Amino acid sequence: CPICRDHKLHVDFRNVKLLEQFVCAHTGIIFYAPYTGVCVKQHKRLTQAIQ
Amino acid sequence: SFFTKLTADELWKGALAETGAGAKKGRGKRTKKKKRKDLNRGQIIGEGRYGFLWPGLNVPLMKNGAVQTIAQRSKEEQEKVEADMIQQREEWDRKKKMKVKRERGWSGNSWGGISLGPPDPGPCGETYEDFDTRILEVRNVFTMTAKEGRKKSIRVLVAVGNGKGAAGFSIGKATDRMDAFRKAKNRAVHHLHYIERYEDHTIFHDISLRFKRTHIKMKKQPKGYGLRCHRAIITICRLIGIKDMYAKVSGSINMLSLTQGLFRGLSRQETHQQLADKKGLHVVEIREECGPLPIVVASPRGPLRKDPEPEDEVPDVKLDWEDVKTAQGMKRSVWSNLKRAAT
Amino acid sequence: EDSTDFNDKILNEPLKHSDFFNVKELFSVRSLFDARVHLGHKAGCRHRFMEPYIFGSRLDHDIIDLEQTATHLQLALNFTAHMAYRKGIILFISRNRQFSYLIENMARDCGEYAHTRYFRGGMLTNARLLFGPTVRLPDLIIFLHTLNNIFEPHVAVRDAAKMNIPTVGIVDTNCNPCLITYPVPGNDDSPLAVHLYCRLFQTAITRAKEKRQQVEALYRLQGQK
Amino acid sequence: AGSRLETVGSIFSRTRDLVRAGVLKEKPLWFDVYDAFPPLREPVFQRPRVRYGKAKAPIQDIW
Amino acid sequence: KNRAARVRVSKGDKPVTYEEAHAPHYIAHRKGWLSLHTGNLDGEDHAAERTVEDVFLRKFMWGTFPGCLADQLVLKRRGNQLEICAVVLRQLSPHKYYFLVGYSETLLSYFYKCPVRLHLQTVPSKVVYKYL
RNA sequence: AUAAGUGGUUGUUUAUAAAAAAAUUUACUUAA
RNA sequence: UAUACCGCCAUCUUCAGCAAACCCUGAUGAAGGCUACAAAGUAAGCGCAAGUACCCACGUAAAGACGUUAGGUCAAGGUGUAGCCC
Ligand SMILES: C[NH+](C)c1cc(NC(=O)CNC(C)(C)C)c(O)c2c1C[C@H]1C[C@H]3[C@H]([NH+](C)C)C(O)=C(C(N)=O)C(=O)[C@@]3(O)C(O)=C1C2=O
Ligand SMILES: [K+]
Ligand SMILES: [Mg+2]
Ligand SMILES: [Mg+2]
Ligand SMILES: [Mg+2]
Ligand SMILES: [Mg+2]
Ligand SMILES: [Mg+2]
Ligand SMILES: [Mg+2]
Ligand SMILES: [Mg+2]
Ligand SMILES: [Mg+2]
Ligand SMILES: [Mg+2]
Ligand SMILES: [Mg+2]
Repeated sequence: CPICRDHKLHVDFRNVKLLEQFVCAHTGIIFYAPYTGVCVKQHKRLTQAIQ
Repeated sequence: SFFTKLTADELWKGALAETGAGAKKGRGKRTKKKKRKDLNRGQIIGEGRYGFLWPGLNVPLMKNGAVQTIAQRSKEEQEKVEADMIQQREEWDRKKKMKVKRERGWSGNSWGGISLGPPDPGPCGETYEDFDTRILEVRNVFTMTAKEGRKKSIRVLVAVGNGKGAAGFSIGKATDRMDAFRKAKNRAVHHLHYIERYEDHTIFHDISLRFKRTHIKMKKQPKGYGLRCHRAIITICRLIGIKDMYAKVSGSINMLSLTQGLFRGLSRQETHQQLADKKGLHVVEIREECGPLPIVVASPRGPLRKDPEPEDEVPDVKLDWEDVKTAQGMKRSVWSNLKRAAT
Repeated sequence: EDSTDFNDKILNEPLKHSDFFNVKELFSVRSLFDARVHLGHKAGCRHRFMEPYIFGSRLDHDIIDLEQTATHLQLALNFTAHMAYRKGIILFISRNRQFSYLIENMARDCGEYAHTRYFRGGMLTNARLLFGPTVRLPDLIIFLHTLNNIFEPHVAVRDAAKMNIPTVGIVDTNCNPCLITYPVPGNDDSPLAVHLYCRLFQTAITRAKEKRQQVEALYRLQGQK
Repeated sequence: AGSRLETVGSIFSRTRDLVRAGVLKEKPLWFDVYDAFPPLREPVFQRPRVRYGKAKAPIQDIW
Repeated sequence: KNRAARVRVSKGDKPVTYEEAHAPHYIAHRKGWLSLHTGNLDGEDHAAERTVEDVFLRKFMWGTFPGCLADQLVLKRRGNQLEICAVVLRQLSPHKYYFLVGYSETLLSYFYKCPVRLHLQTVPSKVVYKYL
């Protein structure tokens, strides 16, 4: 998946830029995992990070 | 015998068997195809098996300002030269066994969605590097002839577009695919529509059109919605510049009636200013995200009118059952609103 | 800065006047009427797209409304002059064999072009193959007859539209004006009418071509001072 | 480039729109003259239909 | 349909030389003989031995100047002499051409026991008569 | 306006590719 | 193994057609493209034709495309694939 193919991509609540990519810029919604393709593992970690 | 030996051209022509009755009418059905190898490729004039060094041909003529004499590489030295020659051949072959990753379109073996690059540059320096070209359909169509019989042609449908409202499509017919891609690609840029877009991301109103037996119900949506529409429409929308829309295709789904109808519906898309001018009244946008803020999107540049348009209490509009069906939570398709990749 | 001066003094100046070439003086409703421009075909030949322009039927002979012919004729002449002034290639197309000599002469006299002969397929849509890759196509096409010799629209009317070339056209009551940029409803059969159109389009072109010269001489005087 | 769709819009609208889009880099020689002195009716292609039923031609007889 | 020494039409994209572009019914009409000797004249001898020599030399030259020949050899004989007129390309080092001229001439003179000369005529590219 | 019956079986369109080899000392004999 | 082929041919052919590249038509379907007082076709090439051989402008040769018949020929030679090597 996008996150798991680049080790330098750390899904942290501090990495705001990365987090922004995975949220709608118009509706303020976190994309579903099938939308971006991030595995179940990373999407949950991402969800936590977003929150 | 020395005199029975032929040339590489004669040898490969026979060995490859490109011509013959097998090729015709697909009588031969052996997919495995050999390829001509140029066996002169790595060959150096003067280089032989014995390893002699001929001054002026195989080795340089002069050494240290002196003419070299006939010399022969050592046995151990010749082994390296022959061993090295084997390595280069193998690595040369290695390059041609590497499989190239062809970016796939709608499917792995499908031509739809694949890109053909920009249209070829015109005769008088006309350039089309702004435009992209995606294939919409490849079909082997046949006719019967008195002499041969089943004659294959390729009919190809492509769409071109710069992503800024200008787009077109054309059919290409030829016996070879690559000759039909050219014809279809280059003929399309001479048949460009301009598709007006609302805010350069969607359409102005909702479009309900029927081209022959194909129905297209297109819906204007907000931003972020994305292209939730038939895989051929998303392709054409990416070439026009529409980024958020919904369309359902009913009836027949002939790729060519879907395309010719999609472009026709979008061509009759009435703009907000064209509307203001036709009615001579302000066009006020009401957004739920902005409360009752009356956003005027277009005003009649000419004279404004004074008589409030009569508000008919009961609108005599013919509704679509599926729209109302879903509105009332009666449509329960296990396939609608499924999680899909971003388009 | 030569672009600002050249563009303004030559290209933009004439487009700022209602009648820069005074083409309204070239014709009058009395002149049109005396040339039998109001005489149309019979009512059984009528095209339904030519109805707006028909004043009526006088004993089953459509009478073209010369009041609209005048307003249309001025618009067609004005466009022609502006294009002749702008160094545009003007092609005169007809197939009425009675007037092929007249129209070919008139085209030579005003230094323009005529195609009064069998129109070969692709002259316009396939010109870079029929002539050469650097050929320049007409910027304006004047149809003095818009129907071919089987009473159907000349193929060039459609091909001009495909090539984005504006057209001027004399449209009788049996003709199809939907694609003609500047239709001029009037008789295209009577020699008096055809002579008049040739006289008008010749003058408009000639006059416009001189004035293009008589406004670059002023550029020369202005250039010195 | 150009658009040979003689049945979609007019030469003006098509040209105008292609200039806006950036396809046609140069306005054709006739464009400015048309824009200044447009014709009474825009030359848009229409298909001639037959009059069925009670539809009649509005042309009257000159008496 | 006849096949002998005909280059078929193909798709207007095949470069062919004047030599290749002519079928055997043009050999005394629009083109000449690639060899000239007296063996095949009425009353003359040794046509066979001339013919074996000509088949070898063409083969010899084709492999001795690999990839260089731009057309067919012209073989000539005058008395005791033998002339090989090649049209070659301009890709090999002139040093290599001189090596090969000196080599071939010498080797062939000792093989066929006669004075043998070799006249090269370089061209940039293969002269195209027609695109079949 | 005569009459003319029959022919085992079987069969077709899965996707693009490329080379170069090459160039230092441009005129003697001579001597210790 | 001619049903993997080159090479050389039979056959229609005692034929006149095969056509790349374009443009147009059909609502941008498979396809189609003709009128000379002409109405959408322009077409380079290849055949035919022309030229040449024989005693002529005649005749006879020769020529005769693309394809059709997996037509003939692995036994002219060469050769892909498979097999034999006391
Ligand atoms: C069994 N039939 C279907 C057949 C098969 C083959 N060869 C194979 O299938 C060989 N298979 C291997 C490669 C050995 C595995 C075949 O090779 C053939 C044929 C058919 C014949 C028919 C021949 C016939 N006469 C001469 C007996 C004939 O007159 C014609 C005709 N058209 O008139 C032929 O076609 C014929 O001569 C011919 O060529 C055949 C085959 O080629
Ligand atoms: K064999
Ligand atoms: Mg024969
Ligand atoms: Mg029976
Ligand atoms: Mg049967
Ligand atoms: Mg066979
Ligand atoms: Mg054979
Ligand atoms: Mg079989
Ligand atoms: Mg003769
Ligand atoms: Mg014969
Ligand atoms: Mg002949
Ligand atoms: Mg057989």
